[PDB]
Amino acid sequence: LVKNKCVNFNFNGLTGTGVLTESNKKFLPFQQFGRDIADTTDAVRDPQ
Amino acid sequence: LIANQFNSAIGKIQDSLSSTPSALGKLQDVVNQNAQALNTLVKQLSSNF
Repeated sequence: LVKNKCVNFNFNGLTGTGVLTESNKKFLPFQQFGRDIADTTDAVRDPQ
Repeated sequence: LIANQFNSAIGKIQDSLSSTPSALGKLQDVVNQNAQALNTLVKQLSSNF
């Protein structure tokens, strides 16, 4: 896993490009990833 | 008297602007229209078409 660097990420098939930064937002155990207004993924929980 | 009326008028403008949320109605409507257009444009990315 790579953080703070522009990388090509494939987190369980999202297949997106962006820079990954650690986030203080808290995800409940059942729910995996977040979304924004555009319904494009704004935060992902690591699978590993 | 005219100076006092002008000063009190400016003060009443200040108070009315502070008290009334819709005092800047035209500007807020412009900003809201632009924001609604941008939000709709963004949301269309979520539509399947």
